[PDB]
Amino acid sequence: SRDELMEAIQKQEEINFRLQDYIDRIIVAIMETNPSILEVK
Amino acid sequence: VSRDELMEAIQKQEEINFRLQDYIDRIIVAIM
Amino acid sequence: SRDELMEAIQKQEEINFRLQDYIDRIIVAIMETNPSILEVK
Amino acid sequence: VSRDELMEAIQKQEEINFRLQDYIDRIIVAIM
Amino acid sequence: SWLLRLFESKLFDISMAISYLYNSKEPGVQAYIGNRLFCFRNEDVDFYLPQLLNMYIHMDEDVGDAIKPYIVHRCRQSINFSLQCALLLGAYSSRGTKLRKLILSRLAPEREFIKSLMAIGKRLATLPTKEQKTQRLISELSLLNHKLPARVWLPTAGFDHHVVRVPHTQAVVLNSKDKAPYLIYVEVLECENFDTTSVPARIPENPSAVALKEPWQEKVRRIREGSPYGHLPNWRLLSVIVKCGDDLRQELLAFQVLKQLQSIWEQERVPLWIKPYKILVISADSGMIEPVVNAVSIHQVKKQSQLSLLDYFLQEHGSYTTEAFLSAQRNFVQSCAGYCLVCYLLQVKDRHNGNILLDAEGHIIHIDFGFILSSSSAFKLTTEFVDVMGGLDGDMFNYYKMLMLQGLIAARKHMDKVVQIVEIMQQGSQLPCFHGSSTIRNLKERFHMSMTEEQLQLLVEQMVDGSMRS
Amino acid sequence: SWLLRLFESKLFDISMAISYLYNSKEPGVQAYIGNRLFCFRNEDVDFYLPQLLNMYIHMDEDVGDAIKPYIVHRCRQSINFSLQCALLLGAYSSRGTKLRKLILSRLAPEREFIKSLMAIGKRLATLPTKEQKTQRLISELSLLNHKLPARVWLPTAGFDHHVVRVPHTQAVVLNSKDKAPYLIYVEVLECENFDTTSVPARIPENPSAVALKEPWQEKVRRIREGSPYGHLPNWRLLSVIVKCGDDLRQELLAFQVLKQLQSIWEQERVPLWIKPYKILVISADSGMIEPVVNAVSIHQVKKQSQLSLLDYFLQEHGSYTTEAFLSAQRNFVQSCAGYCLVCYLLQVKDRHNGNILLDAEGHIIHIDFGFILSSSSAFKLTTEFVDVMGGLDGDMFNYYKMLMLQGLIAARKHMDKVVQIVEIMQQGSQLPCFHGSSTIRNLKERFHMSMTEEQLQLLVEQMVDGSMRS
Amino acid sequence: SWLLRLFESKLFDISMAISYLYNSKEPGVQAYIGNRLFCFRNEDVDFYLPQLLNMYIHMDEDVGDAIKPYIVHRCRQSINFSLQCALLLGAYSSRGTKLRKLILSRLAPEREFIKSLMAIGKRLATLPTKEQKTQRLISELSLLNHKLPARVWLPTAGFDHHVVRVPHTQAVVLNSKDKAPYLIYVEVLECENFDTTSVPARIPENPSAVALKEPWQEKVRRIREGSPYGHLPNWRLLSVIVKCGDDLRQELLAFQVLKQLQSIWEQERVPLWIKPYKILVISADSGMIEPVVNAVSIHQVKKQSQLSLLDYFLQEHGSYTTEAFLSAQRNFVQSCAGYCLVCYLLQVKDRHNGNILLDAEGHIIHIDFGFILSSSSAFKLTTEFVDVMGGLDGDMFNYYKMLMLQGLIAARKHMDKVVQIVEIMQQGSQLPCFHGSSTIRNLKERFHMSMTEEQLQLLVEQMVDGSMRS
Amino acid sequence: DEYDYLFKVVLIGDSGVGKSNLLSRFTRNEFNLESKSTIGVEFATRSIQVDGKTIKAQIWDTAGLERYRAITSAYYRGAVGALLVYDIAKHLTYENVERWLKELRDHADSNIVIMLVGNKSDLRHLRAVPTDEARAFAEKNGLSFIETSALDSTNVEAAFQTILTEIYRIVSQ
Ligand SMILES: Nc1nc2c(ncn2[C@@H]2O[C@H](COP(=O)(O)OP(=O)(O)OP(O)(O)=S)[C@@H](O)[C@H]2O)c(=O)[nH]1
Ligand SMILES: CC(=O)/N=c1/[nH]c(C)c(-c2ccc(Cl)c(S(=O)(=O)NCCO)c2)s1
Ligand SMILES: CC(=O)/N=c1/[nH]c(C)c(-c2ccc(Cl)c(S(=O)(=O)NCCO)c2)s1
Ligand SMILES: CC(=O)/N=c1/[nH]c(C)c(-c2ccc(Cl)c(S(=O)(=O)NCCO)c2)s1
Repeated sequence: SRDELMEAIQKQEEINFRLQDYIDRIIVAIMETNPSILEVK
Repeated sequence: VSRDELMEAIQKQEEINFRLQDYIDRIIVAIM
Repeated sequence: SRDELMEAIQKQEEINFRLQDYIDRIIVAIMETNPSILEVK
Repeated sequence: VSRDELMEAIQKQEEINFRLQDYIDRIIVAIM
Repeated sequence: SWLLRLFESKLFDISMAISYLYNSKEPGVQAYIGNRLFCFRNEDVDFYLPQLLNMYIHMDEDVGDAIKPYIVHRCRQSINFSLQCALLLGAYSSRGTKLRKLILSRLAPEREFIKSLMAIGKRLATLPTKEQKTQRLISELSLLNHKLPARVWLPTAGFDHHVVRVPHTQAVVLNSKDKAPYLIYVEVLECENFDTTSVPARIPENPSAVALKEPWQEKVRRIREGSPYGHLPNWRLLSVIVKCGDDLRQELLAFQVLKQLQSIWEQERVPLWIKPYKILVISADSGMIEPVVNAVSIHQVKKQSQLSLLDYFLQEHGSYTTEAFLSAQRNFVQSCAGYCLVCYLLQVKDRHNGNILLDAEGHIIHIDFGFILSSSSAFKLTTEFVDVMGGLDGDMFNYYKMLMLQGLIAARKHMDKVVQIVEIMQQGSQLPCFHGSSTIRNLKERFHMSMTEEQLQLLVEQMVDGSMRS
Repeated sequence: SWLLRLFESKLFDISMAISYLYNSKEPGVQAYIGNRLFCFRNEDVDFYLPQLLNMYIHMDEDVGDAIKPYIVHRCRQSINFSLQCALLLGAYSSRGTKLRKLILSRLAPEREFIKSLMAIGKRLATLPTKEQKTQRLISELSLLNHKLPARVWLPTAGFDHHVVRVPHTQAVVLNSKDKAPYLIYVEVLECENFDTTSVPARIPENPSAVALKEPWQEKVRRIREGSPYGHLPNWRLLSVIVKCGDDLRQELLAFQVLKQLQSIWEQERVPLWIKPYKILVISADSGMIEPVVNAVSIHQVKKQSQLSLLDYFLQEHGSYTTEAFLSAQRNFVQSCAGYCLVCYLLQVKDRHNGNILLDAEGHIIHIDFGFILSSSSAFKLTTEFVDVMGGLDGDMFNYYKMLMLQGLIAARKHMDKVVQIVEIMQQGSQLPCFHGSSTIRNLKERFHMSMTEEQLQLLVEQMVDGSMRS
Repeated sequence: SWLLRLFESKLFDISMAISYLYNSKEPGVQAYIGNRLFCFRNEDVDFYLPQLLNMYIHMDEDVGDAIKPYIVHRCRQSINFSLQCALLLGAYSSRGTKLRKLILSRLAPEREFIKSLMAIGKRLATLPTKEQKTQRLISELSLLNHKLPARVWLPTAGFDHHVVRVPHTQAVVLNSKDKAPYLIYVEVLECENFDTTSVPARIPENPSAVALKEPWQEKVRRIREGSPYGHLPNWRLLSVIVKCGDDLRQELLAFQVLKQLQSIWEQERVPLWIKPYKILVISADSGMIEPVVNAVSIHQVKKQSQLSLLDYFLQEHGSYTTEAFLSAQRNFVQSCAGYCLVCYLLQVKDRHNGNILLDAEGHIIHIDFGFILSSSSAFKLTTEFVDVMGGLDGDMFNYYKMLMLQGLIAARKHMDKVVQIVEIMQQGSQLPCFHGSSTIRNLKERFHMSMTEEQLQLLVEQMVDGSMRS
Repeated sequence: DEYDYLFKVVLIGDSGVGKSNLLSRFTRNEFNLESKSTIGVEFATRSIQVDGKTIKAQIWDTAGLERYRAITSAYYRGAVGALLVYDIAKHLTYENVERWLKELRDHADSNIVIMLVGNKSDLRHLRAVPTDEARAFAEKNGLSFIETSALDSTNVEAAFQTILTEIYRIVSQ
């Protein structure tokens, strides 16, 4: 049913956007305490 | 495009399908 | 799985588009033989 | 829009999600 | 024809028009409403200009194209209207650009007047103290009188007018911050219609210069008496805060919500009290605010008085057996209940006594609407506030709760009008208050549309008891 | 850098370029290939112009914008190129419009020359017989010489040239139909480069007029000898069918496919024979075809001769012990195998002797490519054809099957190049041949990529035996 | 009836069956093929058991239910078959569970035999050195002879048989790692059919015990001569590596691919050489491998010899003018070309001399297929290898490139069969080799289906030159 | 071992101009057509010598996408240099360089070294910004200027080496 499909899709992107924000909030804390961690070797 | 616009595109396509099925059933009943 | 969901949706619209064409092919035959049938009363 | 454009929209959204999950797992492993 | 029946009925108001414009995907409806906009009163439509313009920018071309001709029509009959369109179009895009340039295709006096005001504010960043800033401001403002009077006005004014003079000595800067806002007073001559009149003639000028803490009407007297133009019956005094580096779009959104709730509470008959203060968005970076006069922050009221809030009430109005006091108490209680409801419904955060003003009659007024809705402390009822209300067993305190319930009951009945305002603004918005995916869903839940009154009573109690814990 | 390695290798050809342009969603790739188009030979890219332009029209702006600058570059250095672009852009849209007008921003002589040719054909609709039509055509064509020579040419020509003269008495109309096509012969003077030369000078003119069935070289003689310009070494004769009311886009697609299969069969070393005939699309309604000369329909070969096909072979080439015959038989067999494969692969329908031509050397040529692919009888091998091959136990017939297998084996190895052509054209196409949802899927299955040779042998047998049942 | 025509033709093989089973969404097709499985030879279907079972587990119930009855049918006529089913079903799920239990509903001797072998390996973790481990292994293995002979077998064996005896003194542990694998030799008596025969009788037993580096046939002699059962013609010797804590599913997938490429190269006539080594998956954690005998790692060949690779060739086969050497060189060249292709196509990583074996005849064999496909160094051609080939200007080296091209040309013609194997395994797989979204797409690109031979020649050169840079 | 200096440098510009590949080119000599959106910030490092001193550069690849522009500005803090990049073949990207410099006179040291970079010089035929117009604008706004191709590697080392050198003699006294 399309209403259920749409709801599944809306829910998946809500989660993704939340998760990106959760991550950026974690990353900013590292950036302001120990950025050495973030080195690309 | 946004998911709201995608959902709206799909809802519109279904509305047409359901209309078209009814249009057809109304033709078929007359033939019957 | 999203690939399976996408495949399910593509299959459902293929059927709908086929069915619409099946119907238009029936309708055209009526239109060219006995259009009186199609009167709006 | 055409089915080719719909498929292309969905494939692009998935590619981004999978990339983002990997980007995140690569950050998490470092923290670990 | 049942829908068209509705649209041709008296029911049809600007709100309903906008709702269907926003929700219907039928192009014939969109076009039909685009046409019927012309049929409404200008004043009523004016209030929703940001919505219309937001929709134009961020929605289907169909939707834009239905709205445009009306806007063009308004723009042709009022340059004030044109200005706000141009300002808003620019501010709400960072589609829009092509039309802005077409409206701006004259207005140079006003645009340059505003650019200069903006420019002034940006310079003050290099002066680290309030006093130094104020001195540069005062000097630099005096130079603008050199260009007055002209084809220039303050869009934040209740009426049509021409600006004649700036009493620069009276202007003041508000804080020591990097992009500090500054308050000014402006002299104007009222019109019946701006577009077809005057630009009055310069009067070259010649105590009124000294600035001190005094009431608004005593300050009008002093400035008027010193002014070349002060003798005229045509003459009036305005005021604006100029924010050169602060975004005001959240602030504008809040204004509309406050104004709607105000009308809702007037229409139902709940005597809650709040004060929407006018906003003018100038860019995504900059704008102006019409301040409330005869009002100062709770925090500084306690630092200059050295008193407790109640003791200040008693000093400034009289003993609690006097009229002046009982009336002020009532205004306190009615303004508190109002603002509580607003804080809860909008999830207003960053609440402290720097953000709450007290006026001459005892109304409070909340002000800094950064941090609302989805944006990442809440409204508080300190015992100092409860004391001014006469305490927990007070009649007036019981009545405070009574008002809260009544105003909530009222809100629920007109929920759509409120939600509409926010929901349309969210469209192509990148603003912190819409950071969530569930901003509108959370907002609707907060009306508790399923509840019976008894349930709401309990919610009010929970809310109040929550406001006291800290 | 592994992908960029590929793109910088010799492997990189126009095909691969187009493939990745079509498939990659990476804008950096699209742009990189957009830049590398400049690096290719004009001739090679020319062949794919319809694909590029189709993509431009119906695909992402990104994709269009990567292609454009190259096209602009080509358009600037050849007005022929410009013309085809303009014609195709218009034909493949009923985005495109803005660029067409920019290319057309001169070409008036050619555009009006073509408009007149088109206009002529449309008038013939009122004349119900072939003969009446031909008479009006002949008269009306003579009037066009009054405008020659000019800055005008036939895009269907192998070379650069100027058109000088139309031998109107030689032109003929092909059927009695409502929007009948008509064939004309045209005189030209060859160039080394068109863009920078001449427009040669008029020569006012003065048996050569009489028209009858004769070979091509005998007809060149007659027209040349009668012509003012015929003496020159610079002089050449061309021919085109003008279709005023028929869509040619399917026909164009078929051409490309034929041309590709031809190259595939040359590159592998299978001596199958086919004849792609040039197509010029002028509108969605109209276009031109370069006809094969010294060739006439099987059906009319049997109505004017009154003979059996073989008997005609024997009359026109000699006894089956002569060289001329054995060579013609071979051309028959090689052209049959070729066209069978094409008919099967493209699912060519509406196959009858009105649609199959026979040339002077014994090759057959199929022609009416309406009804292909998904569009809603098939290729047939009548015993009259099998007779010309020497019968079921003939060596040459066994060899026919041998060729079919070999040519299929070859096709499978280059499948991508074929599919690419069709798949890109399908994009924003409303053409009957793409009516299905599974046009491309069905096409791929028909290559039978899983099969071993022994399996293909069996498929060929089934195919042949199928072709004989009726 | 055109599809059903195909399915009823000789064309129809297990591959095609599985393809359509996997791709058609038509339930009538699925069922028709489910029925036609019965019609195939057991041997041919056996090879694809993992695919079928994977599909059963991870696909539509429709698909599972079409496959099941055939599987049940096989399971009833062979307990070996039942076993592999039970093992695979369990391994490919961490739907499956209900059927596994139904097949296991007898097999206890085998399951306990395997559980004990597994249990042994896990205990060795506490012994930090190879030598200590081997000593405990040898002792603990001796105890298992106390339960032989029984209804037990090694699924990795080419034939039906009963296990009779374990020459424990000959078993050895391979490394000092935490979950070390260990190699054992096993004695068996061949059957014509297992399901209906024997369990032969115990022979209680009584130099053959000493273990040293010697060829396989010299080791068969020693063990046979010491063995109670060694006199019988019925007697044969097997070997397996037991991996108690390592996943083998990637390893199983690789096996199938190798086996397919091998058949492809046999079918076309390219004498490349590779060695698929049998895999038995027991859990997602554990399994067994049939090792190649008379073969040792390149790395240790250089550490025990102290020689250069070539010098070792010359010592062990003779001077390069001898037969033995020229034959070994050829096997080297043919096994290298093979394995290069495999490494490229599968993107095999972690390539070093610990992962490359050298056999007694000069073939190399690559082994550790962790790190393949999408999983996150490549195949290398060191100058030491090039030396054994006789150098860059050598005939045999030119021929190495010739073979690479030929084997690639061959692969391209049978691409579907290879891709099918991988594509179906990817289904509900969480394996590191499928970490990407574009595993299959990348795989297809690596066949370069668009290329002409000349293009492939260049790709081979690039590949080779890439292999030498490091 | 030991450096004499540690210079913090940021890469900024519109999304898609090639920042991540300039960086991948410069730090490990690698490039790719397929591209992975830069999420927030990425970190990479390399050492050079100028005027006899070993200078370690710390490069912060910021991401042109606006989604992340609240948290990129956190990194503008105390960066000594900024490579402001645009795509030679996309005119719009040159147009937005004005908003990208205001972005530094709000969230970064007002005395920072800036080099303007026109990237994708390999795309000769699609050029939408002439070398002359850009270099004119460059010094009208007191910026150093160069054109690069991360793809073919033209000027990539040079670009860095210029701005690091330029920086190394602003710092003194
Ligand atoms: N031709 C060419 N292409 C380039 C060059 N630099 C980058 N590209 C291409 O541009 C595309 C985008 O580059 P990318 O590395 O994402 O830049 P970016 O600025 O980091 O983009 P983002 O991280 O803010 S999403 C890629 O396909 C890349 O291959 C160059 O110098 N020449
Ligand atoms: C005396 C006095 O404070 N008059 C005012 N009236 C109003 C509406 C004032 C106001 C309202 C909102 C805001 Cl946002 C500001 S403000 O200048 O920008 N203060 C920032 C943090 O306080 C000032 S200030
Ligand atoms: C003598 C002669 O027939 N020369 C021709 N050469 C070619 C390529 C011819 C041709 C090819 C295709 C088509 Cl589509 C046509 S046509 O004029 O349009 N015939 C329509 C049905 O036959 C004519 S006709
Ligand atoms: C003497 C000898 O090495 N015989 C072997 N034959 C085979 C196929 C061997 C093999 C093949 C694959 C693997 Cl994966 C192993 S292994 O025991 O598990 N080695 C792990 C890293 O080497 C061993 S080992």
